[PDB]
Amino acid sequence: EIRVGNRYQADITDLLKEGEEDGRDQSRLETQVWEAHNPLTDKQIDQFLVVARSV
Amino acid sequence: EIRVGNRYQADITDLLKEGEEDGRDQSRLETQVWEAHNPLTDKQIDQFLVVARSV
Repeated sequence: EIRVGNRYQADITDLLKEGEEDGRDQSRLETQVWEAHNPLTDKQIDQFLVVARSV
Repeated sequence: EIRVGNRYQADITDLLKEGEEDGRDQSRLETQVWEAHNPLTDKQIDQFLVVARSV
């Protein structure tokens, strides 16, 4: 059975004004581990992986 | 015994004039295999050698 009431539904978060800002610190939420747009080519990454393996 | 004569001594090569040039093609005489003034440091070369070994 699906229920209705304050103790079931979520309070809907109001859309921010064009002047209002969400106030969310992105470093507290994530930390990047691989950028997808690199100066490197597939070959070079592949090559590096071989090297990382050899070491 | 040490000998004297045309068949023993070398013909002495005359000193070149300030205008004269020796005319010697250096590529026919040598080909370089390691420059001693590199943008690299001992550490990096050492490191590369380890890598060359691992591969």
